[PDB]
Amino acid sequence: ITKDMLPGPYPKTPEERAAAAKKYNMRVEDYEPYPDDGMGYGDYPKLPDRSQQERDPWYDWDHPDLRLNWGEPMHWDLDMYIRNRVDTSPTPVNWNLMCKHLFGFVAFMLFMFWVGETYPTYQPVGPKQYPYNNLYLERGGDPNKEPEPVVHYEI
Amino acid sequence: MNLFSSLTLVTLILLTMPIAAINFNTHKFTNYPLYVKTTISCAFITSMIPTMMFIHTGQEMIISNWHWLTIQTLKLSLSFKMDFFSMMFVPVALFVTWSIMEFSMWYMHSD
Amino acid sequence: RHSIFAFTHVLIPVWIIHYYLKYHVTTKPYTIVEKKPRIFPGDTILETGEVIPPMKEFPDQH
Amino acid sequence: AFLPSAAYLTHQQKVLQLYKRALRHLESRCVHRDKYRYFACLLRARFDEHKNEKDMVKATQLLREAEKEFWHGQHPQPYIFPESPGGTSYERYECYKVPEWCLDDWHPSEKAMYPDYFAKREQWKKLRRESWEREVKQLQEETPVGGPRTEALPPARKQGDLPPLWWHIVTRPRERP
Amino acid sequence: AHIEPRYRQFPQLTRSQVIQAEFFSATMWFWILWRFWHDSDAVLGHFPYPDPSQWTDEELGIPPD
Amino acid sequence: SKMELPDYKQWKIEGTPLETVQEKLAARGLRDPWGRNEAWRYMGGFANNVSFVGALLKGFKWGFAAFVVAVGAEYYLES
Amino acid sequence: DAPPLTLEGIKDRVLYVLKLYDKIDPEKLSVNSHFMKDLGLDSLDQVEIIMAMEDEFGFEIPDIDAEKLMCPQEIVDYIADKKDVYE
Amino acid sequence: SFPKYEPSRLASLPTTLDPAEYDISSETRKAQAERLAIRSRLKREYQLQYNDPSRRGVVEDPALIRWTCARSANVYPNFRPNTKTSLLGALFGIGPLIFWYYVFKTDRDRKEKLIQEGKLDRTFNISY
Amino acid sequence: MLKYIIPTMMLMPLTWLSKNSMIWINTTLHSLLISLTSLLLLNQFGDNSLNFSLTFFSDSLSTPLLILTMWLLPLMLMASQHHLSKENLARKKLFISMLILLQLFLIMTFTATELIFFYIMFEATLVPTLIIITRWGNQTERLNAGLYFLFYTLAGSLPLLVALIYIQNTMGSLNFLILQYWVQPMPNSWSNTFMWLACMMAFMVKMPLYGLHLWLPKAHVEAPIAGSMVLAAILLKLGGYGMMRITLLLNPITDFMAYPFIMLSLWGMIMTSSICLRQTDLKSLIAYSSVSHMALVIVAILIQTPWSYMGATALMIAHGLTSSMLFCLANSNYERVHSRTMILARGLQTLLPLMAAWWLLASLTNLALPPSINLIGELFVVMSTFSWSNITIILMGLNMVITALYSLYMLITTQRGKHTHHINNILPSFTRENALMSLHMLPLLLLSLNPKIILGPLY
Amino acid sequence: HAFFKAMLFMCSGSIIHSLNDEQDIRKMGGLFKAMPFTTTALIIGSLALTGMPFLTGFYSKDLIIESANTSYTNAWALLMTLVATSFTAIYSTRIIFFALLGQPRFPTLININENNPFLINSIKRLLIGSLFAGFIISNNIPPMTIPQMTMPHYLKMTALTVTIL
Amino acid sequence: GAHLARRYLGDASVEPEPLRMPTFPPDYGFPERKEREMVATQQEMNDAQLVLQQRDYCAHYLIRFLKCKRDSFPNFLACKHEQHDWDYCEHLDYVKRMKEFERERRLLQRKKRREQREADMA
Amino acid sequence: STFVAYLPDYRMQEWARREAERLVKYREAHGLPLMESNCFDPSKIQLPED
Amino acid sequence: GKRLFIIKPSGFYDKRFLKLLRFYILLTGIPVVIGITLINVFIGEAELAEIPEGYVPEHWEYFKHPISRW
Amino acid sequence: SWDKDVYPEPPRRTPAPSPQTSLPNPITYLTKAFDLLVDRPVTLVREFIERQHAKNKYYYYHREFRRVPDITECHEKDVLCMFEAEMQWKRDYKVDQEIVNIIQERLKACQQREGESHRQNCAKELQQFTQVVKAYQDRYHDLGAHYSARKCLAKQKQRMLAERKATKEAA
Ligand SMILES: *C(=O)CCCCCCCCCCCCC
Repeated sequence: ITKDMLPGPYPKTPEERAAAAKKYNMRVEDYEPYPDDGMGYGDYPKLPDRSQQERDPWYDWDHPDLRLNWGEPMHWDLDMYIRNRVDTSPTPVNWNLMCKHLFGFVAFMLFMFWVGETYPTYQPVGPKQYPYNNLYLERGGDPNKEPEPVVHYEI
Repeated sequence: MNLFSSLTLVTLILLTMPIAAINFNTHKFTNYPLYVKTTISCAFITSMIPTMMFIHTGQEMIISNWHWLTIQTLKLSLSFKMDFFSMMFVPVALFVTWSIMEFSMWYMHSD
Repeated sequence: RHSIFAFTHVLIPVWIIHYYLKYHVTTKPYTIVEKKPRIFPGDTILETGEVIPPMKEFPDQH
Repeated sequence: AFLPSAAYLTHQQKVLQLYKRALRHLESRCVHRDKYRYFACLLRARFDEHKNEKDMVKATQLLREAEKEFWHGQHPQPYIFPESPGGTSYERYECYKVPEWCLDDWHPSEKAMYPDYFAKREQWKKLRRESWEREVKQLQEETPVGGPRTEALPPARKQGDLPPLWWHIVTRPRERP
Repeated sequence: AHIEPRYRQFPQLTRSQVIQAEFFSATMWFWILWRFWHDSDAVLGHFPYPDPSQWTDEELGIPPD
Repeated sequence: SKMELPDYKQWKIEGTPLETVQEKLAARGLRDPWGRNEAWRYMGGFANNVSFVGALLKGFKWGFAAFVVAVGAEYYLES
Repeated sequence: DAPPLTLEGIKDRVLYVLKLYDKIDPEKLSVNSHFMKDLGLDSLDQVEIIMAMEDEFGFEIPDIDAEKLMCPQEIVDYIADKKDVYE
Repeated sequence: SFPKYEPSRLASLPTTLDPAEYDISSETRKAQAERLAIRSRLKREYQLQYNDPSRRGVVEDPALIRWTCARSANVYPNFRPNTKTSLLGALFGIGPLIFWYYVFKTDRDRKEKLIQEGKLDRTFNISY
Repeated sequence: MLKYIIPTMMLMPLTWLSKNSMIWINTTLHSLLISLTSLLLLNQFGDNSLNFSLTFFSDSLSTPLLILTMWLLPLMLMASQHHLSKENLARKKLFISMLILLQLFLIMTFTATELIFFYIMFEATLVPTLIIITRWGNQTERLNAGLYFLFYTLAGSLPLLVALIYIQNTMGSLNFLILQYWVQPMPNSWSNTFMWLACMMAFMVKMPLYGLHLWLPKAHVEAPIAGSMVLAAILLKLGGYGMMRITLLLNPITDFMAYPFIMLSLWGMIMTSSICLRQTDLKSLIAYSSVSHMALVIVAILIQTPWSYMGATALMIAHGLTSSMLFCLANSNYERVHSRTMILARGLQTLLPLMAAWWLLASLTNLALPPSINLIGELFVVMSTFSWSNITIILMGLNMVITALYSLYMLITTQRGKHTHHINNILPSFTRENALMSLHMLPLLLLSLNPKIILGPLY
Repeated sequence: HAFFKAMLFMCSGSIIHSLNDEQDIRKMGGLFKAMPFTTTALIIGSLALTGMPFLTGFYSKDLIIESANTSYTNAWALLMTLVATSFTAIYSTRIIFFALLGQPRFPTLININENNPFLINSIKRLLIGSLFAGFIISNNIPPMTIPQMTMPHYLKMTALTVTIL
Repeated sequence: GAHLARRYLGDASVEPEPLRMPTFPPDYGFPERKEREMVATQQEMNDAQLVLQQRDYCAHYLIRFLKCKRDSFPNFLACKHEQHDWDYCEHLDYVKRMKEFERERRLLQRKKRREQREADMA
Repeated sequence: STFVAYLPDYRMQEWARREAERLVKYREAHGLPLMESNCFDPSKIQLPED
Repeated sequence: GKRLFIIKPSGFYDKRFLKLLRFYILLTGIPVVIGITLINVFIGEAELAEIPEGYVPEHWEYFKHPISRW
Repeated sequence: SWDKDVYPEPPRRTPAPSPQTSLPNPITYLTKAFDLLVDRPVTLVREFIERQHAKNKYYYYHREFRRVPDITECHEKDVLCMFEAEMQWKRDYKVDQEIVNIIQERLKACQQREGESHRQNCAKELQQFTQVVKAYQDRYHDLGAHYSARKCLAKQKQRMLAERKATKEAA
């Protein structure tokens, strides 16, 4: 390893950008560094923010699991975009359409559950008639005190 | 009491002993899945018998057979609760797992 | 040597667990708690010998 | 787009790729064989409608609109072969593809139970270590200024010479270990 | 031996699987038909549900008004 | 090891719905280039598959006969 | 289970699938026949034939490799190197 | 007609719908040739360092070491304190702390006030 | 405690008089013998501390830490005897001398009867760790890590010295038994505010508290394996033991004082755990896991409930053993592949099955799998903090996700997947490494049966 | 539920191994007579899944339907419960129609074989279990609660009508 | 299930609320009504270990069926007649509950008719 | 493992259970309540007068 | 037939480590458990008795198991 | 064995098994085979072990502690006797925790033994449990992790002061 093969500060003029592109082994036009917002990205280039699933698996890669060649300058957030993590593959349906469909579906079902909780269903029969003052003694009531007796009659 | 607790505990011990048998192994086993399938079936019988006696009588119990921790005012012990749910769930799971023994013995023979 | 698998795996743990339960587990209090058996009207108890009286005369409906 | 030998996909390659993907998606959407055969014949007739074209720009946005229509009419769950990526059995036995160089780390007690195979492996290792020098000599001269332009490798030229960089392709692990 | 492979034709099937499948299908149909002839209650109807509005007024305790 | 393929003359376009698809294409003016490859699927033991009601009623005849025999036996063994 | 395959069986099956094609004839079909030069077909016929073998052998051949399978012996070669024949 | 694909941050545009892929200009051709030559040179270097019989060890990947040093040790020498970094540090560094402190102080004050007036059900709470 | 100090002072010439090929075997044998004799401290009581003399005593809190320390030292000698095989004989003997001196310093610090002796011994523990870090470290910038560690410790501990001398001049003594019997309440005054800060900030530095934890992700990485183990498994627990001793003296101000500091952990252990979701260096991931566990310890000690104390000491012992095992695993993989990059070495299960089994066991013990000690400690801490307040269960429960979300992740990338092609120097497992990892793991699984000896002083 | 779900998954695995690990149901068909025992097992498992009377599922699933209408319950929950029952019937006969019935779609190398004693004995044991264990458990458990008996005719045939529809 | 239509979509002032029912005194138009009788003594019904939900008016048939289940082991289908008897008693209890529901509905309808008479008379 | 498995009745904790086995046996004989709500004797406490 | 050599990593070292670990564990585990069961069977446990008047036992007499007393 | 008063158990009432069917129950034969195969050899082994025990008998005793004046009869900052008072208070704390454990075991055993009649047949156990946990909360709760006899004395004084203002505000 050596010092001038390592990342440095943010290049400004064309020749420093050309030296950085030579170090990062891309073209001088494909080397687009992060904007100088004082965050610490340095001279690391901005890859087009694509997951490794988007790369063609039928290509013979040096690393088949990551779909990355040897010495290929990887993304700044490569560990976010591995095949076991967040992907960016295209979907058959639009993303906003997906989100509004799912939100409308769950909101409609929750509103239906609310209006069903407000409006219950039952069988048109009376209550369960229990003996012994609606089972006072078996429910844990104190036998020393005599509560108000309910009496269930014939019908 | 004597038959029920002993039979349930030896069902558990019969099911847990092949782990120690394979962890204390030096040579290559001769049909280890066959041995574990026989163990599963024998445990199924040994657990089906107290299920039958519970169906006959209606006997449930709780065994706290190992005083493990006495931490502050709480007491934690190795306790097994044999009630209706465990009684009528354990043999069904053991029979399904016996069928799983046989199907996995056929299926993964190339592995 | 045809029935080793039913003896070296079953009977010896049965003896061990039965001994450990009979003279080391049930000796200590409240380790094993048994539910009291169901008693019906008209049953006979071995421990006391007092037979339960039968229930009331049934007001039959059918 | 991204190819090992060519730097770009031509119009013919794009048309053939669209045709193959359209046939795969149509076979997915048309599960029964006879419906699939009928609509495959219809799709072949539709493709042969615009086969003889003389304007490149007309073919260009005809292919653009055809790809847009194929994107609209795709199967949300296309059929994928088990060995193809995305399949149920993709790269499964790759977990069992142990590389050959680990055989160089075996104990002599467990190397004595396969004598002939390890003798043949020693012969292959000697062949590799005597072919490496002439293969890198062949690759040095054949490479032009600025390195190779394509990823294609030159074959064996002289008699008795092995192709350059052949070990990690010839001795790759089997599909079914 | 085992079942030899065949090219674009029906595979060779022995007697055992055929008689096993036929016996199990016959057992299933016999069981469902016997249980339908014996019980016939949990599927078709168990108890007569009385009509709620047809109850007579004199036994339900509403005065004539 | 080596498996011997059968003759290719037996795979004919007829006996299928593939010839109906082919004549509808000819009515529109096309031709079917893969009749013989798919003709194996409809010829042989796989021809005339049962419907779903036939699948549900598998083993109904012998089951009904055994049911009649068993109910007669239990009807005559009560006396 | 999973019987092995031999290279003679591979070319027998490939010639069997080729010989049922209606845009081909079973007379001048050989194992060293170029599809457009010595046989006279189309590129659409080529990709459709490649798809036919992809359906036949149950695995997907990528387009980059599919453009070069140009003779029946080359198709047999690709199947041979994919499926690890003569073990 | 058709529903046009609207790309988002988590749903990229398909490669075959890209207009830039359908450009046949010469500059795109030389760009593709140059990146192909760069990739071929890197691949040749890798399989030259990879198929060596004498080498038995780790082939050094400069890109991996470059990425690790950019992620780990090169974030502070290229930091400038400006209004954006100050605002993002004030929003994320101390905001959750003061919010959590306020909600927990309110909850504990409510619980202590309920306990000291003897209304909270603490009859069987003897483990603490 | 003069039955253990003199054996170490006799171990010192034992490594200064052996031959150039017999230092390791003799030191390992005699340190294992001392570890065997270390079990005599377990003669404890549920109500009294085992006092030997005016200067040394040991209750049920310092005893597991002592046993862990002089059990860890032979493991240290095993773990650090391969990468120093190329060193000079004098430097090898100096390394063993620093390790023996560090063990003597730790066993003298953990049994200090009076608090000033504990403080001076606690600062005296700096010297061999700093020497090891700045001498036998591998990377270039180890001097920065050593300076950061030394200065964080000293800037924390000098106000602790001022507060301790002020307390001794005020009341009259610094014995822990006397202070247990001569304790006085501290009112809610600003003088007592700064007294609490001076008595706490040293231990919050060495735990480390979130915000002041920046000395850990450096000094745990560039240090060698023995220095990493003594930083991860002992010194944080030294700070915790000091905080446990000190917090008796600072009631009832802490009940309205520890509101920020607790919550400075109660959020921090979230996001630091999230850092383990996005770490390219395995040793930094282990260090941040240690940061999260020590933040849980901080919350448990600072709420000062009994169940919190039991959970704190149990999680201390379990996390020390687990972090030492994980650091040994990282050192072995780094020795095999010559790089600390986690994404480089992949698919190690297909080449190293036993090492994959050890990786699985270490990762399972890291995510608090019951009935291990870590689950017992963390569960007791969660019960105690739920007794403190309700909503804090969320602040623990989400951590229950994220810990798993990195630990099994650390299990996946290093073990599961297609193996790397150009890496072909993966030797089979050394017997030394397997012996060291079994000696790390089997005591934990054996103490899972009988945890009642490591549940604190008030069990 | 355990018996016939294990049966369905286990017969599915038998079919998957018999057809060179081709898991999609769009490359299937013609297995009604090539796999007689497996087709019988799959048909019995699907019937137990649907709620075919006097099978195992009828001794539990249909019964909960009899408790899902005559109770003080939520209306929408019962509504989507019945719609879910209809959907279960729909996808069970969909799997039957695609995998068992129809015409073959697998590649031309036929390797259909199930004559192995382990698989046959295991699926036979699960078949006997799914035939009789539901009856045994439903007639052997002690009566824990009060079953609903007096309830009208249109509510009685609800599960069967939903399944048939 | 037309009672839901008569209660919800119509008017709610004539159909009973099952949460609070009956709202009328039992002694309405019922001279010398009888009380339904227990058969099982509370001690005999207690030591039989019956679940509190099952401890309704028809526990005697439950006790008889449980005894028959105990003695007729292993023939679990030997004495299903007692099970049918218990089910019939439960059916009669449900019939009485439904009769109470219809009586409450008719009394509410009569109260509505009385207030209609008051509105159209006074 | 042999040593830790056989500590001599650790922390007197088991002994405490045995002491409990005596104490309730006392307090279930003389009719005293199970456990007093005051740890010390209230007759030896002088509250601060206010 | 057609037997193919399954390429695998060297399994001698881990098996030797596990074998010698089991051997060195058992070589002391067997005698200590034999001594423990002979103490339990032959020497036996203690018996609870009330303290006689005029006797002050040693501390190790306040414990039950002979190993604990030792 | 255990003392019957400290762990009470109501006497069991096992019904006589009255057969009504002609099918013999296999559980009786299973119990007979178990007693013929398992009970006799285990009983013989236990008898042999009991003989070996009775050959060599030795005694162990239960430790006792006399009474010391407690923390309320100690001078402040006087260590040599207030240490003994704190020691005795900690011993009483441990014994009292064991008493609470005994009551909890009694309650759980009552619930499991009575089964489905636990709402009616275990009123006494739940009442005693409620009483003992109320007294335990009034004695030891909210002491902290650094509890001592001084803290408990202060809590008792605070409780008695609250009781005094309660009877003063009610009179
Ligand atoms: C009035 O309808 C009373 C019956 C119970 C409430 C309605 C239940 C509706 C769903 C079940 C029946 C479905 C019939 C197709």
